[PDB]
Amino acid sequence: PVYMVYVSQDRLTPSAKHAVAKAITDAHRGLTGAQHFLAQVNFQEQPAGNVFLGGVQQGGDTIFVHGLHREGRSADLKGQLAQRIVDDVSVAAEIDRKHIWVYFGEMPAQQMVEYGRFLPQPGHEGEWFDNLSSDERAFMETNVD
Amino acid sequence: PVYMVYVSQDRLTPSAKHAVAKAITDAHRGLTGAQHFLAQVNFQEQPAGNVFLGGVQQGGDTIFVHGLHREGRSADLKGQLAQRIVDDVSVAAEIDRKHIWVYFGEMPAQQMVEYGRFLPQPGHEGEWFDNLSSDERAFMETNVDV
Amino acid sequence: PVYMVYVSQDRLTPSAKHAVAKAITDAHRGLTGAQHFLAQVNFQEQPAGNVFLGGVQQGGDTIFVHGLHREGRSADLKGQLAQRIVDDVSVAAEIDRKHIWVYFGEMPAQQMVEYGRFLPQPGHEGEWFDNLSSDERAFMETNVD
Repeated sequence: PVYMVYVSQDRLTPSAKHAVAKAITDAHRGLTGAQHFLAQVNFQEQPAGNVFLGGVQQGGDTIFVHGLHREGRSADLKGQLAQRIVDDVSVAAEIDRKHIWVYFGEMPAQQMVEYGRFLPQPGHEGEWFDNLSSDERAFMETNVD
Repeated sequence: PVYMVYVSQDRLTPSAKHAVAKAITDAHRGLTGAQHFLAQVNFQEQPAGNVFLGGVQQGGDTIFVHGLHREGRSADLKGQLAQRIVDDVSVAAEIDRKHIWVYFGEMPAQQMVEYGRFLPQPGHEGEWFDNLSSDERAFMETNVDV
Repeated sequence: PVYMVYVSQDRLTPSAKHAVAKAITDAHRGLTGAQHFLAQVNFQEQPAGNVFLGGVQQGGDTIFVHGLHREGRSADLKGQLAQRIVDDVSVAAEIDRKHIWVYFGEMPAQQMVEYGRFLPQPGHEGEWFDNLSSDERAFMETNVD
């Protein structure tokens, strides 16, 4: 998965940012089973007053999570994972839940490419990880906090 | 809905952004009936020159509207709302129509969240609002323009 | 197509950005037959450290390509196109494959407007072009390289 996480400029300190990433990443790991280093969190900072709700300019507290996942998982699982993101971001970022929107879009795994390679289908990530070369495993191996 | 709006830096003043954010929101409200406040308009500004069309760098007039919706609305409707976004953003950003691109994406309501809560289908806008805690109902209230 | 390209700030020199947009656009015109001027490359630049893999802050080397297409193409063509984008962006921007992510999301053309007009079905680019006003025809023909 890639998680586009839109936030106001400077709303998240580096460590705040770190904690929101580890919050999402862990939630995805805990729920899907996918290994950490497949979970990308991409922060998109914009200056305050760029978001608008019902046509009302907003300060700097809004958080929009756009998760892009592989097709394959159930409605129930995705709502658990969306709910856990609303809750664990709320805490990691010290922002009210009322401030957090979370959308999940899905695409066939076979039109999705990470570390230069097409993803496997959900739940069969491990045999996938194993048929990668030495250098590719090493690189992804590093990306586990 | 969340309308992501990709614009070149300084192409829209604060007041330009309002008129755009109000044009999109009014189009969505009027055409869907979904209550005003549910629509977020989110500007992503980049330096001018970060947009290429067929490999040619552009100035700062290009606007891309990515619209992220619940599934359930007909194609004829989605066509209307995209055409009216194109016209109403054009007026409001003082920008020619050829410069405006508009994609709509659809996800199930069950995997979309707003104001920390899980959205309903387009056919449940008013009853959903009524199973909300009064503090949420009053917070969303403040998010309706004028 | 719109291709959203999420790069760390200043990693692509202007010259690189140009090469990276030319290559994606050449890839998409080669494999799908759509005319050049139909392909947008939208570069999104964030400060390095905004990208997290497995919850680990990254340097400025990650490239996430998010392509937005018509529905219409086969899983086979789309993996060709994705794979050609990885290899070509690699060369163009001088970045190992391991750093490149590519997601293809698709939508019905009837909710898809470029240059102020709804796009046709993939492969009907010819007659749709042969129905645009002379000014529109002239305008788009400007954006080909």
